Amino acid sequence: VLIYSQMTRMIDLLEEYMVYRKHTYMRLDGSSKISERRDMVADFQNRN
Amino acid sequence: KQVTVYRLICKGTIEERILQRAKEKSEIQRMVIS
Amino acid sequence: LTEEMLLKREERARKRRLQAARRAEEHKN
Amino acid sequence: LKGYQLKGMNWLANLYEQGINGILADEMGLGKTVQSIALLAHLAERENIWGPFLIISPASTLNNWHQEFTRFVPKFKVLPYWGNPHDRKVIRRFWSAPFHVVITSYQLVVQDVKYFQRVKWQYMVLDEAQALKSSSSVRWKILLQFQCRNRLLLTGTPIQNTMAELWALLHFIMPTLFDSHEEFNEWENQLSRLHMILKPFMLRRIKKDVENELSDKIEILMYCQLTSRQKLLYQAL
Ligand SMILES: Nc1ncnc2c1ncn2[C@@H]1O[C@H](COP(=O)(O)OP(=O)(O)O)[C@@H](O)[C@H]1O
Repeated sequence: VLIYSQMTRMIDLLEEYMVYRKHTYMRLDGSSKISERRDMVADFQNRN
Repeated sequence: KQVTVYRLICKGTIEERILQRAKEKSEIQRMVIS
Repeated sequence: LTEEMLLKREERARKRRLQAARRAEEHKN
Repeated sequence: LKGYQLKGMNWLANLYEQGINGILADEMGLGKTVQSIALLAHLAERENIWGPFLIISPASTLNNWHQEFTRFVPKFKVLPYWGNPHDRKVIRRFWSAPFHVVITSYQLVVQDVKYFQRVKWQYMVLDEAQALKSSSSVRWKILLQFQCRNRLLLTGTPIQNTMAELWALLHFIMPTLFDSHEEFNEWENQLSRLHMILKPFMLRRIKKDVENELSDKIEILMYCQLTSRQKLLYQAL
């Protein structure tokens, strides 16, 4: 699944939820560095 | 594969206006091309 | 005479292209 | 390459000989980068090799272009252009033309203008050009000034807002043909005029003609009822 959301304040609340119910997750706000986006996309492909 | 897409929206609050303006735009946005 | 500045500038060229190789490969990840 | 991509190539090649700019407005998921890359992949004419290309794009996309050039066209060589001022300054030495193409972000091209003005770029690929939609924008005002043969826009789901943005995008594509927003107050009375104006430069696909092997999107709207704490606050507002 992809979850899209429209407030950085909310993506923080979603991250607190993803940590509590132990789903595994990965986030890419506009505040992420350009180099992080590369690794993070390449890890969402290539893995179960 | 399949693709499924979900919107989560509240009854009667304000998010309905957003959805209405989105719907209004969506058909205009077709006819000006095809 | 001229060989000193020539071979210096040649060394600067391989120095530049080594930095080009490195800072291009910084784009991998 | 797929059939619609090859028809795209013949169309772009016609526009290239004719000296015409336009929008490659295919629906997302059909290979708009792959089509633009094919302006190099089959390009035996060599003209497109020994002078530099610009790809200008929104920030997250800078990665895929590098992988797509390196996988489809190992014939070419590609320059990054983002990150530290030091790395930018260093890379400016290498393009002080075996630097066949440069990959760039809108937020840098609107600042390093002085450096981009120094060289005669052959073509600009303005990826996801819906970024340029407002003529009030510095981005639009500045990106008009760079000199090249063609300006190529690869934006899917284009236009689709208000007629000020239509004029802005179309006048970015052609500096002639359009003078003001007043023409676009006179341009099925409205629709047919716009269709005929767009037809010589504005390809389309629509997913259902080509994505025949994909499932259709099952789209759910799920209504939710807000909680007691939400009622109290919503009422107080
Ligand atoms: N001919 C092709 N061969 C391989 N992959 C292709 C081809 N055409 C399209 N693709 C794939 O489809 C996607 C195309 O993405 P992109 O170029 O951004 O097109 P679009 O803008 O339509 O989404 C990529 O995953 C790419 O690998």
